[PDB]
Amino acid sequence: SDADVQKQIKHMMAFIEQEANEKAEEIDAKAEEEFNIEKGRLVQTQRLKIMEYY
Amino acid sequence: SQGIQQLLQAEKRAAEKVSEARKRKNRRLKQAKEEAQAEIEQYRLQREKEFKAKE
Amino acid sequence: NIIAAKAAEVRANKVNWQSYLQGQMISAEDCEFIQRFEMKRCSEEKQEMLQTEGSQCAKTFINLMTHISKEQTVQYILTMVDDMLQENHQRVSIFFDYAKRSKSTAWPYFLPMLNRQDPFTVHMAARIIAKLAAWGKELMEGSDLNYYFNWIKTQLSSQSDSSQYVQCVAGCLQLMLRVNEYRFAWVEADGVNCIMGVLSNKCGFQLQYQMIFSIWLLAFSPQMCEHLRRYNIIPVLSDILQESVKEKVTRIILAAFRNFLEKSTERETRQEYALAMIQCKVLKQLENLEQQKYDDEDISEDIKFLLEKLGESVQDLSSFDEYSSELKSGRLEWSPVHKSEKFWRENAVRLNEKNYELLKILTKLLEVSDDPQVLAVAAHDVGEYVRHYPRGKRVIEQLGGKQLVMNHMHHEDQQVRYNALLAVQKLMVHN
Amino acid sequence: ELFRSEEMTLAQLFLQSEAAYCCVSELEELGKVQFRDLNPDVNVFQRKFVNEVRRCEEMDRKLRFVEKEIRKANIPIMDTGENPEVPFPRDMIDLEANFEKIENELKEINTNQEALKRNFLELTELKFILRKTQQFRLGFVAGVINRERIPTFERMLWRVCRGNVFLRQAEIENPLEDPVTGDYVHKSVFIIFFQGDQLKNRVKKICEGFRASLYPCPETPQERKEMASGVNTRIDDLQMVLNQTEDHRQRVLQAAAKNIRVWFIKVRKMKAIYHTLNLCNIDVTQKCLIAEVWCPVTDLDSIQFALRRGTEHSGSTVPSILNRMQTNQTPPTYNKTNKFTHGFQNIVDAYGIGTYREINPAPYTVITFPFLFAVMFGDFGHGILMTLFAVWMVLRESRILSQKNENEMFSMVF
Repeated sequence: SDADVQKQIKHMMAFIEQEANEKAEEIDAKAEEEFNIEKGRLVQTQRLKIMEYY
Repeated sequence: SQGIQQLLQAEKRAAEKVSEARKRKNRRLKQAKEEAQAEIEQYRLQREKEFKAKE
Repeated sequence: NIIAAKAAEVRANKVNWQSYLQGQMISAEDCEFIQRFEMKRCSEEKQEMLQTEGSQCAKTFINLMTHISKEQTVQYILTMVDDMLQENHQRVSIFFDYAKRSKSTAWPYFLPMLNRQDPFTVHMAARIIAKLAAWGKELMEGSDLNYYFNWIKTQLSSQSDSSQYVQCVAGCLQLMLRVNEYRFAWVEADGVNCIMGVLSNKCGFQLQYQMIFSIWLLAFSPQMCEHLRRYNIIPVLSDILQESVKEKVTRIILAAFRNFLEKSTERETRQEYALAMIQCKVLKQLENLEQQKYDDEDISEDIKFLLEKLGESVQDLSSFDEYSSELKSGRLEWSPVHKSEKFWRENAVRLNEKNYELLKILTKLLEVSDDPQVLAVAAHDVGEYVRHYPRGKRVIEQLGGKQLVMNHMHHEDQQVRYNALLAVQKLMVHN
Repeated sequence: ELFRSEEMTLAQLFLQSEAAYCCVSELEELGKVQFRDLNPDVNVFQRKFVNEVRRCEEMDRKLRFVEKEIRKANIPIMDTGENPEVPFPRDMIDLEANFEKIENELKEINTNQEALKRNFLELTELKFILRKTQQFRLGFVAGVINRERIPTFERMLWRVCRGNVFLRQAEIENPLEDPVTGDYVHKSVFIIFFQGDQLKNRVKKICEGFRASLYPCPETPQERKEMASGVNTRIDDLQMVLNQTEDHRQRVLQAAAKNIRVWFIKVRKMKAIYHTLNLCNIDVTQKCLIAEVWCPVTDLDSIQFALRRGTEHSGSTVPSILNRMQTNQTPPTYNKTNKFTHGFQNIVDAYGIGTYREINPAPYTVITFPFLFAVMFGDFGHGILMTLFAVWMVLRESRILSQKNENEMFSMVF
């Protein structure tokens, strides 16, 4: 029936939008690790200069 | 067919969401150098208190 | 899949809160707050309510989940808290503030809901716990962490609604593994060995991605990259690259492989992983992927990264010094150097060094070795030595190696016979 | 009913990428669907499955090479069993590694067999050359030639040298094989003696001129014994390796003579599948394949079953369900046929194809064409002879169907 086709269309539309959220979590979790590393680089760099000064 | 039209609109929204997520998370990565200062100042304050205790 | 459909049925199936107040199961404040949740609908109205009355917000939801045995009601309350936090992760602070006011961690308010009978209810508990624990500044630790991880491992290892509930288990684990403390804490779980089993048992592509995504999270830490070598990750994931069509599965495997070669503590451990990838056909699988185009270029960048790093490993192993080292230690084990055409073409003369030392080793191994693999490798090397340096034929005869390969061409193993036959054929090519 | 062309439906489907391969294969086993091409830009590098088709194209060439070598050796191909398509997982890559294994084994083993056989024959000549030469500042050369060249060879030595050369020809105890043609020829040894380097170059130049095979030899009978022991060692070695070389070649060809039928079916099916998948398209954000087809209305269920079967044989749950279309062009014209009706349809179709649902001329033709032909051709004796031949073709049909397609005249009447 055209209604069962529409249920398949809805399922496929929801599926790619769920995949978008999973890809966004992939981009996010990667970028959080890069963020943690980049924050850590500058923290340890200035923390060494602070330790040397004191 | 309306099915391919609706499917392409969901697939377009999906592509937009991940492209916007890339731009958001790239901008967030640039904030790491500004957010670092909150810990850096605490390490300064910790060494300063220890230094005063040594005096 | 099914949990989202069930959550929508549960949002339609609203309960009469006033009957729980009339039956004395809940307080007037709990009933009045949860009734206002169904009237404060816009983002501002919700935010004003929860931010102004945060202690009562936590108290309401905790009481209504805890004191009610009616499963359909606890499905609804768990759906509303999952939604409330899904709209904004900052809202976890309400439950942590109530836990601090009540002189407790937050976990004991939610952890009892993992013991419910309804599968959707316990997975909705797992979801709200995963949000609370992964986005919260308070850390789940000790008995609470072990209990929730044991719940995850128990449900995950059970692997169509059953498999779709297990996708929700994997999603809960993926949220948790965002936190580095939870990543290291999970290393002690056999759940990684369970994942290797479930992948080896050919589960659906959705679970393949969700499991391998969890492995990719572990692969960000240098220490875990060294420690997790025990699980034989690459053999499994390389078969998944050959078998599964899906770009998501492909991409996350490429990212995991990239993470192992990038993040491992030592060049030797990076090379150990790259060697295992070369052995597990990964270079050839990458070449077939590299020529393709995709809606996401991160696949191509990870392919180029891996092919470069495996290329460096091939060039490193192609050194005559590595060949000499493997021979000196007797490690004749199909290392990529044995079939590097560049190595033999440009260096085969070096085997004559220290009065034929390496050739003496090959002939000694062909005389002494029982292992058909070592014999076959030694024969292969004699054949390639002659192939790229035909002057060596007379030396191999002088060392007795001609007779040894002529014995081994009648060995009980076809792989020995084949390599011995190639070797003896090259020895008889010219005078 | 076959009085008119059968009802056809244009349909569109959304095809799940992992199941897609299995779906197309079930549809090709069903054999009731025609794919609409969605790619006017399709070409060798624009076809979405470049590598998969290219792998199939090369794998077929590898099969052709191996099969020809087996057929040149007259080794019987097994040609047995019925084989399904290769699965959607790229086990075809492990098959390609097996194809390369056989190919490289045959190339290497043939190359080695030829070289070793040549060396063996050359040392066989050298055994006789040494044995004859051992009977004898001077200089000399020695070698072997086909006996028929000796008169011109000897006369040219007596012409290039001004009447001065010592020669002894000696016949071999048996003819010896030519390394290229395999001809066993009655060759003879020769030894030529002279003084000085000037004569050395003349005798050598004439030996090269008649393509005579020269060989080195020691100066004395005593050193010739040591050389003959070396030759015995090398020729015995060559025999031992030739035995296993030929044995291995035989194993490789024998294994391949079984594998080829299976591998041929597998590769040809894969190529057809991937070629069909190249008719589907993917827009700038698209994930599920767009495809469109013509199918008989009676068999929309048969294709929907085939689509479900493809999914059930795959790592996914999506049934890839189709819809009927409304923006319809005129569908391709079809009629079901059997052994009897097929020929009578072909003689209409050869002139023209009806529009959709048009009256079919063929059922009327089944009798009317035989009747008019018989009115033109009517003779009792020819009627018997024609009947006997047609009956023979039917009663031996199972045997006759195996015969060569290249006889187009016989294929027409059959």
